[PDB]
Amino acid sequence: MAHFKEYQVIGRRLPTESVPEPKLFRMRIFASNEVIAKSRYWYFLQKLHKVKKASGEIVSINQINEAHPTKVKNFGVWVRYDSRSGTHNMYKEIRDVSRVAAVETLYQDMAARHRARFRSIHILKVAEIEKTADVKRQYVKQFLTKDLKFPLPHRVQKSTKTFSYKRPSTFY
Amino acid sequence: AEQVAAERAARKAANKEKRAIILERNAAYQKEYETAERNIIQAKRDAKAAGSYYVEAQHKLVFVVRIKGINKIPPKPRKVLQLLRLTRINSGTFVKVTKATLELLKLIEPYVAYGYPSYSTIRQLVYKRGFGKINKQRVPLSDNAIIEANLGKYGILSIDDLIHEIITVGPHFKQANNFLWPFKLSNPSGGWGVPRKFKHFIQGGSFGNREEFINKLVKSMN
Amino acid sequence: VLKKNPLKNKQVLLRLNPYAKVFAAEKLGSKKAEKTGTKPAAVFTETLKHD
Amino acid sequence: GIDHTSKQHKRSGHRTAPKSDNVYLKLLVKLYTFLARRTDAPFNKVVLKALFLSKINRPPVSVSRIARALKQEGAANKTVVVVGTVTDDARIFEFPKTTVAALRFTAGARAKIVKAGGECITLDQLAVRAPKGQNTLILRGPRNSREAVRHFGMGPHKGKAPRILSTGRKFERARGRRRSKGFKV
Amino acid sequence: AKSKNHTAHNQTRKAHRNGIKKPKTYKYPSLKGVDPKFRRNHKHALHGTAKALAAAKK
Amino acid sequence: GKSHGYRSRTRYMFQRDFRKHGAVHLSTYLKVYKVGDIVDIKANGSIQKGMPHKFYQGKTGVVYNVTKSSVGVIINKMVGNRYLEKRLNLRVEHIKHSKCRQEFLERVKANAAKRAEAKAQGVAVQLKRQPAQPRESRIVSTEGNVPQTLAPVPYETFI
RNA sequence: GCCCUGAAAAUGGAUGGCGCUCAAGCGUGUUACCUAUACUCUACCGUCAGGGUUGAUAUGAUGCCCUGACGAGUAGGCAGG
RNA sequence: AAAUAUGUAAGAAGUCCUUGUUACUUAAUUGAACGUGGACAUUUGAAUGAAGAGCUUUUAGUGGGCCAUUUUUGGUAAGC
RNA sequence: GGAAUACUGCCAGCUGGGACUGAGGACUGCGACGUAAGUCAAGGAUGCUGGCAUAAUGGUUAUAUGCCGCCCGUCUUGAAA
Repeated sequence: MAHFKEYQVIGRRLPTESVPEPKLFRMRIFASNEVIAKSRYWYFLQKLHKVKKASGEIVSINQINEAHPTKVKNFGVWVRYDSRSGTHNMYKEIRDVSRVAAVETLYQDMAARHRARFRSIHILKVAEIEKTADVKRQYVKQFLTKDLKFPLPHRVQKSTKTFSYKRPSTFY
Repeated sequence: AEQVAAERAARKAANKEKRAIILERNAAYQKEYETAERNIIQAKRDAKAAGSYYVEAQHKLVFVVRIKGINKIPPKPRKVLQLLRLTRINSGTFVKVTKATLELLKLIEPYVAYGYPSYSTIRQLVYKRGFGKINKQRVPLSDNAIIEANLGKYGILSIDDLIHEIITVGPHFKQANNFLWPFKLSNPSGGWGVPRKFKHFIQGGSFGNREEFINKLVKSMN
Repeated sequence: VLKKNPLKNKQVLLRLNPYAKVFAAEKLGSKKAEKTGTKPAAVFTETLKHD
Repeated sequence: GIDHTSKQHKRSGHRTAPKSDNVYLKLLVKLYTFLARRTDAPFNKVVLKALFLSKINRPPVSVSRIARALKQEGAANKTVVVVGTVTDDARIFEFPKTTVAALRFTAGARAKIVKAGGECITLDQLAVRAPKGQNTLILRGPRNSREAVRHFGMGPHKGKAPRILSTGRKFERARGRRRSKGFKV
Repeated sequence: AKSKNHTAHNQTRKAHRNGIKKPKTYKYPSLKGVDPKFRRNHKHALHGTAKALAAAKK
Repeated sequence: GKSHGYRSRTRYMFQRDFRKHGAVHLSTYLKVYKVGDIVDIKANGSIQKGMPHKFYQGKTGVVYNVTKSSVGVIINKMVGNRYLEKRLNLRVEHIKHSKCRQEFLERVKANAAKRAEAKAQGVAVQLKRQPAQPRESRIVSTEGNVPQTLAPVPYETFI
C-alpha cells in the first residue's frame, strides 16, 4: 500500500479496579505508517482475545531498524489469504534485502498471481533462514550456486528524442 | 480642550504599555511551551531507562475539516455539521476532544478528515486566516486591539493570548473557539495524494482520523 | 482596506506579537538542546528485538 | 455552495418607514430618527417604532383610559403620551388637569381635556420639553377588542364567531349547533 | 387505471420545514378535567385567602 | 378488509409476563401519587379497566388529576407536524414512578450539600456535570509483567 | 490465477475510434502532471442585514457613506421599471 | 435477546425553614392546591450550534409521479 | 567505542526567477527604525523612459480557424423524438 515499515505495538487494556496492569500484550505488525499501525494491532487482538478498540489502549509504538540492512538475508514466510472460495496457507520464500523489503515484494507478488488484495492477506511470521540449503522451493535455491554468472541479452537503450540515426544495436 | 498634546500622548502611553503586557505575557508563554515538550520528551526517555513505557495523555483537541460537498448528505449527519460550524467544503474549526464531542466525529467521518494538530499549524491559521465576530460581521483579526474589545471581559487581551487557549484548552475555551469564524481554507497545494478521496485514511483515502498527519494536509491549504 | 497577512510583510508582523522581535534576535527556532547520558535500560532492548 | 441553516435574503419583517404618504407625518419621523439614533433612551425608539404602524395596530384610546393611568399609584403628575387618535368617553365625569400628548385629538377629547385644565399636545411639543421622555407614560388602546379579530381562526369547539351576514333564527343554529339537531359543533 | 395507493415519502421533510413546535406549556395550566370535588375546593380556597391577603395588608 | 381496532397488533405487547402471571402484587397500590409528578406508562394486561391505548407504552407524562382509583396524565403526542397536549386518565396499575426524575432530586441537594461547604471554605463551585474527559498521562510497569508476542493463527477447519 | 473448450442468428460495426501483446491487457504501490459554473484572494452588479451622517453657503436624510454575507430553480407569490 | 430507531429529565414556572385559607380528606390546624416572611445568582447547577425567539391573517399552485443504496411483499423473472 | 547519514517535524533562516491585480482618492488607526529632527516596506502604487498621435488601440459587421452547440410551445414520471 506504500513503502512498508514494520512496527511493534504494546497494549495494556483498561486496568479495572480489580486487575490492574493485566498483560501488556505485544505484536509485530507490517504497515506503512503509524496511523494504520495502531489500527492493525486492534484488528489482530480482537481475533484472538475478548478486547476491542474501545476496551483497549496503545502503550508504545516503535520501529525496529534493521541491524544488517546491507547483507542479503534469506526469508521464509507463511501467508493466509482470504481467497475467492475460502482461505489457504502457503510457505513462500523470498530474499530481497531485509524484512521490510521482503514484505513489500511479497504483496505485489502475492497479488500478482492470486489477486489477493492487501486487506485479504494474513502475515503469519517472518524469519531469517540461518543455515543455507534449508529451503524447499527451487526458485530460491537456484541463486545460491558458487560464483554464479549470467549475461543480460537483448539490451534495450532508452531513447531521448523521437528519431534515431544509426539503427541502434542490442549488444551488452 | 486642545486635543493636540495631552490625550494623544496619553493614548500612545496607554497603547505602549499594553504591548509591554503582551510582550511580558508572551515571555511567560514561550517559557511554558519549551518546558512542555522538554518534560514530556525527557519523561519518555526516563520510562525506557527505568524499564517501563510511557503513554502520553491523548490530544485534547482536533482540527476537523470537511471533505465532501453539500449534495447527497443524510439528515442526521447534516445536522451534526451545522452544529460543528462546518458549512462549506474545505472548512475547518478546532473541536474540543470529549466523549460527548467524539461521538459526533465518528458519526460524521465520511464527510470530514480530522486529526491532532500541532502548534505550528495553529500559529499560521490564527495569523493568516484570522476572522473575528462582532454582531456577526466576519472581519479579519489583524490588529491586537479588536480581540480585547470582544474578549477582554473573558481575559485574553492579545492575539497571543487567544492562540494559547485554542491549543492548551483553557477554562473559557468554548466561546474562544466560537469567537473565531470557521477557517475557510483552499484546496491542497500539493494535492490530496490519493487516487480516490472518499476512502478511509486506513484504506488509503482521506477521511477519518489521521492523528498527526493532519498537519501536513493543513499546511498545504493554509 | 486591505488584508496584509503576518509572516510575510514583516511590518504587519511587528504590530502583532511584540515578542517576535526578540524571537529573531535569539533564534528560538534553531536553539541547541542539552544532551544526557540516560541510555535505555537493557530490559527494553530485547523486547524490541524479540521475534 | 453554502449550506443554509436559515433562509437567505430574508426581510426584517418590520416597517422601517410608514406607508402613509403624509408630508407632516414624515416630519415626525424626521425629528424622532434624529433622537432615536443619538439619544440613548428607549422611549424615543419605542415611539418611533409605534409610529410606523397601521390604523389597525393604532387603536383609538378612550379618554377615560387616560384617567385610569392617573389614579395609578405614583403617576399623579406624570404626563401621558400616546401615538394615534384619542377619543372621548361619555361615561366619565371627573378628569384631572394633567397633560395629554397625542397625534389627533377628537372634538370630545379637545373639549373635555381643556375644560379640566389640561392641554392637547402634539409629539413635537413634548420633544422640546422631554427629549428623552422624563416623567412620561405611554399607553396603548385595546387591540384584540376589534370587530374583525373575533372571527379569526374559528374551528370546531372553539367558538370564534363564524362570519355571517344576517343573525337570528334560521341562520347558523341548525345541525352542528344543538344536540337535538344532529350533533353539537 | 391503477393509481398510487399510499406513500409516506417527503412527509417528514415537509414537516421539518417549520421546526416541529414544542407544545409550549404555560404557568398555571388549564384546569380542565380536574376532579370537580377538588375544584369546588379550589374556588373557595382562593376566595378565602383573597380577603385574608387583603385584610392582612392595610 | 383491513383491521384497525383499538388494540390491534398487540400480541406480544400486552402479554403479562413469563413466570410472572397472576394477580398483581400490593406494592403498586400502596404508592402515593401527587399532582405534578413524572411517571411512566406500562400497560398491565391483568385488568383491562383504565388501560392505555397501544400507542402509549413507555411514554412519560406529568400527573395532573388524581381521582379515587385512577390517575390523569398528559401525553405530548406528535401527530402531523406539531405537538398536541393529549390528556389521559389511567388507573394505578398501569403506571409507575419514573426514577429518572428522582435521581435529579438528590442531585439538587447534593449540589446544595457542598454548596454550604463551598461558601464555608471559599469559591470552587465546579458543580456543572463534566463529561467523560480524556485520560491524562500515565506510566506502565514491566517488572513482573513482560510483553507477550502474538501472531495471527494459521487457518484450520476443526469441523 | 490468466488463458483455452464449454460459447449458436439475422441493415457491414465495435474496450468511444485508431490501434495496442517483457502492450496502450491483468493485479499491486510510487510519484509528477491536465482541469469545473467546486475552494481560495481581488474588482464590479444586485439583494439582505447591521450601523454613522441635520452643521450651514450649496442641491436631494422617501438622500450620502461604512461593514459583512449571500445570488440556481418549473408551478407560484411579491417588488422595482 | 441484539444493532438502528424511540419516550422523558438535565431545574428560578427550582429547593429549603415558619405560617394561612378551604364547604375536600383525615381520628387528629393531620393530609392536598397556592400564596404570605428569609436564604440560595452567574460553572443558577451536561456537550455543540443559534443570518434572533414566538405569534397572527390571507391566498396562488399541489393533490397522474418516477429513480437509486438499504429492508421487504406478490410473481420464475421483468426497464413488472 | 564513536559519529555522520537516512525519515519526519520546526524556525517570528537567508534568498533567486515567473504569472494576475493595484481596487480605493486630503489629514485623522495600531506600528517599526532613530534620545534627537525625521523616515518607512505601517488603514490597497508611485518614479523614469520612449513610439505613434490616428484607424495606430478599439467597436460593429462579413468570412476563416480550434472547440462547443439537436426547432420552438405544450401536456407528461419522462422528448430533439
